[PDB]
Amino acid sequence: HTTDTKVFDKVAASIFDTVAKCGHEASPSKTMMTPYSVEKTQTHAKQG
Amino acid sequence: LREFFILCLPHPKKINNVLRAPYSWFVKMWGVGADPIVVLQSTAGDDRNSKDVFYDKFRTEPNRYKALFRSSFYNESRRMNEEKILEAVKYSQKLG
Amino acid sequence: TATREVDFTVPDVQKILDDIKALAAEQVYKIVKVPSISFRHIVMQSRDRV
Amino acid sequence: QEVLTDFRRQDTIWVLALQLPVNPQVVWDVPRSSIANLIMNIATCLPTGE
Amino acid sequence: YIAPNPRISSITLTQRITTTGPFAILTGSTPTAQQLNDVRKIYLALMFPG
Repeated sequence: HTTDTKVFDKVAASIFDTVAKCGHEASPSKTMMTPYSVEKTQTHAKQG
Repeated sequence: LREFFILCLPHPKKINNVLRAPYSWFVKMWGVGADPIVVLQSTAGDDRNSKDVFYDKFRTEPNRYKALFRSSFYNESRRMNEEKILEAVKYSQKLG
Repeated sequence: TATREVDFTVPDVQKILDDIKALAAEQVYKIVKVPSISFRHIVMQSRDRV
Repeated sequence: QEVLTDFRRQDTIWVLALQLPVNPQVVWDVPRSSIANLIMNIATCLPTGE
Repeated sequence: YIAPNPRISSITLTQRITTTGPFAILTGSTPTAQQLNDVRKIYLALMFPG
């Protein structure tokens, strides 16, 4: 919804702290949150 | 290829395994963030998991997220992916 | 030939509703303890008049 | 209505910045604005179904 | 020369459902190097009537 960098990192840190509270470990260098790029089970797609 | 074959030479099965994650991430963040963005238009059902997609022409739109990428997330992700290369190439400097 | 021209024929409506929502968070007033000073006095080296 | 519910509701000054019974004549007075009250009616209330 | 606004012949409603113009073929067309000199023969005739 909101395009603001100061409030997006509050969202992204809350994701990685929730997955760390769930016992598991996520990696920031592999987890992607990006609009125009979708990958799903070794199937890559970019900009349609 | 020639710069990558030299790098993955002195230990192929460990260096190629660790270079895989920065290579796949680099393509998957290539086009996003540029100010004019060209897409391929398509429309389907109102579900996001609709498979009945038909396609249209190309068009170039302005990017609504052109300022979001100067955040603390995307600057840390590209800096960590550089270190995974830099830990890998410095391992090959010592071996060969 | 269908790339050189920048599209502006579809206005984004998801952006235009997501800025009205941020416009509701504007705060016009201001809760303050004392009011601002509205009369100040200058001393013209006199013990009787300012 | 949880904000009007806590036990400090007896001594609380409520400051409201926008009245809710919106007089809808000020929306339909915009000149030749009938399309803009249809793209806005779609993007605010239309459900997504299968 | 100024082409008209591209939103005159097409209104988009919900996601990609668009109103189509009747002359959508003649609008989306490019003048060649010969038919552009004939446009400068029409506007030369309008600014000098008789």
